[PDB]
Amino acid sequence: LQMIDVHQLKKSFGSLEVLKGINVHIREGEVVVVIGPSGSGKSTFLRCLNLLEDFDEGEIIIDGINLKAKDTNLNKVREEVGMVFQRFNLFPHMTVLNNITLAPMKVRKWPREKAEAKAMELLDKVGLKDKAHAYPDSLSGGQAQRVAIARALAMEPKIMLFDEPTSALDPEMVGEVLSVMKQLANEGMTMVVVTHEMGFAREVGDRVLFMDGGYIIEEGKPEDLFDRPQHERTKAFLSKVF
Amino acid sequence: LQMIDVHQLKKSFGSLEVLKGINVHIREGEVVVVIGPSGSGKSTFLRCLNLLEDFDEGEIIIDGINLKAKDTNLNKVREEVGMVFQRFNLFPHMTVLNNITLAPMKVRKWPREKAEAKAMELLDKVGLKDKAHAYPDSLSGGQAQRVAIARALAMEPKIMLFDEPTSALDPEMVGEVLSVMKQLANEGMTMVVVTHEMGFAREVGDRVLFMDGGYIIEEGKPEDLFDRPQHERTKAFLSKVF
Ligand SMILES: Nc1ncnc2c1ncn2[C@@H]1O[C@H](COP(=O)(O)OP(=O)(O)NP(=O)(O)O)[C@@H](O)[C@H]1O
Ligand SMILES: Nc1ncnc2c1ncn2[C@@H]1O[C@H](COP(=O)(O)OP(=O)(O)NP(=O)(O)O)[C@@H](O)[C@H]1O
Ligand SMILES: [Mg+2]
Ligand SMILES: [Mg+2]
Repeated sequence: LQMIDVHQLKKSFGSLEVLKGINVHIREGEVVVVIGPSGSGKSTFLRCLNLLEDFDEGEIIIDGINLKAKDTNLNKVREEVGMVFQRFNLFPHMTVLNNITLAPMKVRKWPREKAEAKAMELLDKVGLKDKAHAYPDSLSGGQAQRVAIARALAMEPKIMLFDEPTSALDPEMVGEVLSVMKQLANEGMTMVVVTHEMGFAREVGDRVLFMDGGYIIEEGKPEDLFDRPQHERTKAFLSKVF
Repeated sequence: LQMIDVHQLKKSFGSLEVLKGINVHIREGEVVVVIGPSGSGKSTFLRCLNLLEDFDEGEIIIDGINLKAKDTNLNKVREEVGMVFQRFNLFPHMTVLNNITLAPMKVRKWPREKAEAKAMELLDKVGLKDKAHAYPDSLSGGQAQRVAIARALAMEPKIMLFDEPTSALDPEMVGEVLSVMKQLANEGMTMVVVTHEMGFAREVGDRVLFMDGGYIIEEGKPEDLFDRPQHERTKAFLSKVF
């Protein structure tokens, strides 16, 4: 019933315990925003959610399937969780269209015509249908990140992870990437977004999770955490950024 | 006697002819710079060399292998031709190190220990040994492009293709990238470089090809084509990049 469930998740990289046991339970259709200083383990957490990194202690069950359960097919899981990174979301050697159908064809064995019918719909939905036969290098940062999203949505995931999707964009390119995301939030997509775009969080986020030094130090509805933070660390952090 | 041999090379997309027949003969250890306005067919040309695109008429023989030859094995030409793009040169879900070892292991079938060796070297060779375990999102454009080179070098290519490797970099970061390319040239690497960074060409380019609308309008040593261009078009292009 809970789309994403994490119990005392712990993760260490050598002599450094990056995650020190965190608890996260995200309901289906819930949009969760994660914030916090560099090195607080935000990326590591996301990488564990879509089986890109392995964890030490605690357990992660997404959509009711324990990632450590002996039977569970780790690929069905990966297939249902999509991810958009800060950069490097596309293959520069193929067209926008081909970037999008690559996985649906290889992983889902969809015939080309089917994959493309689906790819063009998505592309048309982020306003870049006319970029189908272009290469990534010809796209602005704003168009590329939209293509990146369309590409992840092509696998029709149940979950969508975003690791600083607009962070590396020129300020004017931010808006277009954020509106596509809010629409995703509007259609009930379960979402976890690592971002420091306040506006997006206030208007679309259900909860904000403040991470600092391996722990989720505070959480709450966006309004409450931003305007009336209860923990001294949240305050210090907030005052230093945005 | 010939690393790259291209004859009457013609490429068309639908009813539009992008490469109207070009002839290029590059010898091992040579460095050719390609310049020209948007749509000249520069990228299409590089892609034809790296088996990333197929072609209509004419012929192409890499390191003595005719790509249209029924016999000859293409995918061994692929391993021999490296290529750095303007952007998206890295996998975001992987560590730098892993970005570099991936292909060697997967393609050449190298053992992990071996691959990771070749990787750490190329890394230190580009000034990024301390970042072998970091993720791409943490690299600056310049660092990212350098890792990109290491990643293509790991495969031990006989040829290196560059498509505007510094075009999307802030001015401060172009320098560090051109440098790695300069070294590669001095080490006798057959190179084809699409770049509007005129200095680099004059500094290590044996020849410069000015491309305009499907044809190679003019060419010659850097100093010549740049200081005294014979064609009105070359003269006109250079003026806008003055
Ligand atoms: N192989 C590794 N993978 C991920 N993290 C690592 C690794 N090795 C060391 N670390 C450390 O793990 C800690 C947390 O990393 P991370 O999850 O990327 O923090 P972060 O919040 O995403 N940083 P930023 O992305 O700058 O906010 C950092 O100190 C990393 O240096
Ligand atoms: N499917 C396709 N793949 C690649 N190119 C295509 C395709 N369809 C049409 N084209 C056209 O191929 C022509 C040449 O492109 P290209 O080789 O990238 O020129 P260019 O010099 O690299 N452009 P720029 O990189 O802006 O200088 C362009 O007009 C493209 O629109
Ligand atoms: Mg991060
Ligand atoms: Mg190009």
